[PDB]
Amino acid sequence: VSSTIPSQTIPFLHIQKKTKDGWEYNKKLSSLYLDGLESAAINGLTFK
Amino acid sequence: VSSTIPSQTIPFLHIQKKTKDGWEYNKKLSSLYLDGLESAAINGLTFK
Repeated sequence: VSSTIPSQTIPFLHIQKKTKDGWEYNKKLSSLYLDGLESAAINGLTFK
Repeated sequence: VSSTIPSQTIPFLHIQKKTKDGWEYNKKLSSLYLDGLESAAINGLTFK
């Protein structure tokens, strides 16, 4: 679903990174989080 | 002294404005504050 994130739009759920200006949306971390969410939705998420 | 603020450099003392991204340096408000400080240094500042 990260590839399906549209260009220039910030997803509704997103991981922010810290920079000199402050916290800002990070495409890479948001990609990782959204892919994890997709895997949790399809295969499930384990907490053993 | 505001005119003597160098271009593209943020003064050591400066007023920030609020924007969608957060608090950021504002040339206009920093100009006003620095001019007030210059006047306080030269002529003095009153609190009557």
